[PDB]
Amino acid sequence: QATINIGTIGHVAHGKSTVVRAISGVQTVRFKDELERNITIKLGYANAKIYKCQEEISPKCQRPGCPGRYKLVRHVSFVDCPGHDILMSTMLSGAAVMDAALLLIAGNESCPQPQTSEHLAAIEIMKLKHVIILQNKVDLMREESALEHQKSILKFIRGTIADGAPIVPISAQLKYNIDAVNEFIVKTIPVPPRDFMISPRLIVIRSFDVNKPGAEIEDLKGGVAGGSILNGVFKLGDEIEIRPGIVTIQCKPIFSNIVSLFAEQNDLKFAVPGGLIGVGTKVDPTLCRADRLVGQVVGAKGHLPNIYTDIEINYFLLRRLLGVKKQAKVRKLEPNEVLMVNIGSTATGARVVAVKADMARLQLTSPACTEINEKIALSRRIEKHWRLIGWATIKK
Amino acid sequence: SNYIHIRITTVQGVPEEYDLKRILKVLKKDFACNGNIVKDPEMGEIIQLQGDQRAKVCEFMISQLGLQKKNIKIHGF
Amino acid sequence: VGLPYSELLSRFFNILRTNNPEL
RNA sequence: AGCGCCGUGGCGCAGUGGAAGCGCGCAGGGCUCAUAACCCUGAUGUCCUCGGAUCGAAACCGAGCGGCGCUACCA
Ligand SMILES: Nc1nc2c(ncn2[C@@H]2O[C@H](COP(=O)(O)OP(=O)(O)CP(=O)(O)O)[C@@H](O)[C@H]2O)c(=O)[nH]1
Ligand SMILES: [Mg+2]
Ligand SMILES: [Zn+2]
Repeated sequence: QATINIGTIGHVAHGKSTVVRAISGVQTVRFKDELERNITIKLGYANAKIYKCQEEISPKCQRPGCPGRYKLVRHVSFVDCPGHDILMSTMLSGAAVMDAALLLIAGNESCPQPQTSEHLAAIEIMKLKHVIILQNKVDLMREESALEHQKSILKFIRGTIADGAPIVPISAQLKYNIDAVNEFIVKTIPVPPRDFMISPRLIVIRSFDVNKPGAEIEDLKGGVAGGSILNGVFKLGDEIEIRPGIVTIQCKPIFSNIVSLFAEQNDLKFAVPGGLIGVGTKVDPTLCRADRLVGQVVGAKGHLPNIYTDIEINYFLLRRLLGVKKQAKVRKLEPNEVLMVNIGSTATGARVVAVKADMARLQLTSPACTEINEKIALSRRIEKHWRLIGWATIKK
Repeated sequence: SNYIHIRITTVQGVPEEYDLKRILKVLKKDFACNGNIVKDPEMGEIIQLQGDQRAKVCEFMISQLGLQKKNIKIHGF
Repeated sequence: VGLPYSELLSRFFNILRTNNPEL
């Protein structure tokens, strides 16, 4: 299974899906007949193999020359997140999901790439600081150009929150210097404390509708969803509730029972948290058909998540705007403006009722559940689409 | 898709983003030729103008909506 | 510090030139 | 990955259940002093392949084949 969640960010027309494919080996489907060429909407998934040889892609090693094979060390999941301006809510959902980061920087293009820096700021928002700078293009640069880009990256990233960022050369086609990537992932990035102590919770980020067409309906599978666990282990034979629930505007909880837990190759009864798992339950597949189970907080029975509409939030904004090559100063919030307030994974633009310099009250059209902290991101409507302006946290 | 060709002369393949009768209106005056909108069932919609004026048809298709000029491969014929 | 990265970049160029002298 | 369409004469259709189907085409000839128009004759093939029923089959069906629309990547 998966122990720690890892994600990759990069600018548009930069190359991350094929990079992870050279890292993991699992094809990124990039489906729906329009996402194949411009951008994606749903999240990409992949699984890496970490068997380290201490005298790699396979559990048995033959390439190094010495017949010695590698032993089991780590098996880490990878959540490909699209770095484009159109979609940000799923980016922030995955950003709250991921624990390790891989940033791409393009040489011959403009060295400050607006989406790379924007998603680096997003990384620094949600307590992510173990980031490895990757030069996604290596063959397409000269040696002097590479040195200039190295110095430019160093001078640009000196005083940010992410200070200790090792640099790695990668490509999407060659498939070389890859063991360095795995080595640095194992070294710089430890698994966050995740054991039996904290109560179990779930965050579902995607909806899978499983109804095999053409086959007789007498035997079909239920509703499976992709979820991440920040605390505790899920075991088979438990009653679970999808808390954001169904709309009967008001919403009401969904109750169900676990049928299976796909864990990275198969169906495992137990699963240490820190990896994306396929929870297949008796839920109606139509509830898993469209973008429905995207950013929903899920509870194991025996806990009572609280449904909220009015939320008191401590929020902070940065000095300047992000995601633009013109730029303007950050302006203090005004009442009666719909601003998207993503609680870790949720996608709901709230109305601002109370305005303070460092505090706010916001009302969600769709009520959402709150358990402990559930870190938040804040986006406004300025550049004809959603633009990050700051970060938010629930305080009640 | 959206391929366009001209065959001695009918124009097969026409974007629908502008109304057809104004296309005919500009066509007849800027070519001085008999103009026909022939809608054959489920072929490329037929716009027929007389004479050998494929350069002038290029001028018109530039001046109406055309901004690509790269998927146009007029067969000589 | 980007010192141990230029070494891997040099190794990458060496491998690319060795395996694909055409490119 | 499924079900529904296409199955070529250079082309779109056309019947599909008596065997070479129309127009567009292209070549030649006719018309006229001449041209366009009009009037005739033509060479184009495996209507993708497998079988079944079938005196008779490209067709009627069925068990594979090349591309199109949806499901929507259907752990
Ligand atoms: N030569 C070369 N081409 C690359 C490299 N990385 C990406 N590309 C090019 O990117 C294109 C698609 O790569 P892909 O990773 O799937 O796109 P993407 O990262 O999902 C786009 P976005 O980041 O906005 O989501 C390919 O055509 C490829 O040639 C690279 O490192 N070297
Ligand atoms: Mg993808
Ligand atoms: Zn190639």
